Amino acid sequence: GYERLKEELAKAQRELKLKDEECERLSKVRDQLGQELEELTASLFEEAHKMVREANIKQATAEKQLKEAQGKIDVL
Amino acid sequence: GYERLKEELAKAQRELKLKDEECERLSKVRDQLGQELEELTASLFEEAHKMVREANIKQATAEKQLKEAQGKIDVL
Amino acid sequence: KTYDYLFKLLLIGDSGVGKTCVLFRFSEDAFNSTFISTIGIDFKIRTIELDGKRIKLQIWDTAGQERFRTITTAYYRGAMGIMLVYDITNEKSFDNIRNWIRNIEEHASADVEKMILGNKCDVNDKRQVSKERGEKLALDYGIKFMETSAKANINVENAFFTLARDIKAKMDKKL
Ligand SMILES: Nc1nc2c(ncn2[C@@H]2O[C@H](COP(=O)(O)OP(=O)(O)OP(=O)(O)O)[C@@H](O)[C@H]2O)c(=O)[nH]1
Repeated sequence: GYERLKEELAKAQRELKLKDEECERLSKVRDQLGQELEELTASLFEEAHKMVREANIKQATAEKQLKEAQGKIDVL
Repeated sequence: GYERLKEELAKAQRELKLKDEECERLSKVRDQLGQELEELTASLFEEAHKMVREANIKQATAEKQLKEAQGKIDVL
Repeated sequence: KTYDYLFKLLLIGDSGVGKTCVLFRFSEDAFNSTFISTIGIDFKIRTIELDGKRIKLQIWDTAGQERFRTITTAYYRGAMGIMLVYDITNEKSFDNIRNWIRNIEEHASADVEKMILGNKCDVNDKRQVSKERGEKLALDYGIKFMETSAKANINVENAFFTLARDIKAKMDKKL
């Protein structure tokens, strides 16, 4: 099995190498996609917050108005 | 020679089996990232509304004190 | 125009530990609202200046749920600096810091900058983790350590600026 091992190790040598090259390809797309999905969710998270804050800012100045009057009649 | 061929075939096998299993994973990525992205965006949406909602209820009810707890000052 | 850099950062750790306040204090929010509880992700931006340049920090805060397993890897894999965060009020948090260090080593990149953040240092009377023992963990793993308080507002801004300096100094090395 001298030709059998000299030949088979060339098939296994390429097999392990084949996937090596294939791995980098499969992994490289799995990073490009992740960046894309970072930038997408960075945008959404910023939106959800931005919206929710202005909801709150307003809720703020309505209770801030009522604590202006609520305490003054509460005084006497 | 006929000795050395008993090394490559039982370690490179632990190698190729290890990598084969990797791509199996890295293959299923794109879909998942998308699959998850949908679920996140929905959940983002739904929570966002539930948040902007809660802070609106409390803008009207706090304003109804300027309508139904300021007139009690006009009534008393 | 400006900024003139973008560091992507990650906060990781046990729940309860106050990862999320630690953020909310750095990003300077006036409010409490977050999606960490419910979703398990939240995110914040802050640009700072370091030796004159603008540096945009994108900070992800991850809470492990398996629900979004894939997405949160994407954050690990793409992160430039990650803060490991325990509660000094709680041991297992501290014990786990090793566990996370796994993830970071296993899910994240080979040169990532790393920082153990001992949180709630403010409440000493409920202290279970000695600082001394805190530093030793860090030194063992050759990583920076820092005791913090999201609530007393202790070392949070410094923790970040320190990690940001560490990221930049590394990148400026590849001129
Ligand atoms: N005394 C004290 N309490 C803290 C500190 N940081 C966080 N907490 C409390 O710890 C609890 C959890 O904080 P979170 O930021 O939600 O914890 P997390 O790990 O980031 O995310 P969760 O999974 O929700 O816990 C809250 O009750 C906070 O008030 C701290 O520095 N000192």
